[PDB]
Amino acid sequence: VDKVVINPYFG
Amino acid sequence: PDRLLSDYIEKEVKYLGQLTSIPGYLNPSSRTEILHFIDNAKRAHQLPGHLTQEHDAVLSLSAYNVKLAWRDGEDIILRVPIHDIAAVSYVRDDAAHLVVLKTAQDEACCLVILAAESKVAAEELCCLLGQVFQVVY
Repeated sequence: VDKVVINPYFG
Repeated sequence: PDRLLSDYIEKEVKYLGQLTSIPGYLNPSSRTEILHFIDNAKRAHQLPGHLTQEHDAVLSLSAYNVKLAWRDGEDIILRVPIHDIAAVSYVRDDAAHLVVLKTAQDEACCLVILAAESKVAAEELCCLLGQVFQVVY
């Protein structure tokens, strides 16, 4: 994948 | 910026569609998986093959949620709270700069399939969304 940003506060 | 609490930002995108009932273990870092579900969605005509301007939408971003709305009637397509967003990924297909939102469902998840006008636009969307992920506590 070219770029990925994770939400560390998901859920 | 840090006007994400008191204001909103609007960006230019194309709304391809929303994929539902996708396995919750989907890796947003995986091009092959995302493209697997997207290509499958295209063969089933749940997503358009090529991009017209009938798929022109405004993405409004704020600390509360991500909002997508058509450009024609501005009717709201969908509203996703930031805590319902698992991740955002930039997948570069040939002419399409896909921006895919891995979101919770209204343990499976949803993939919101968008198309930015360029590479820098997609990377910008990912950055902005990262900042939004961070300002919310």
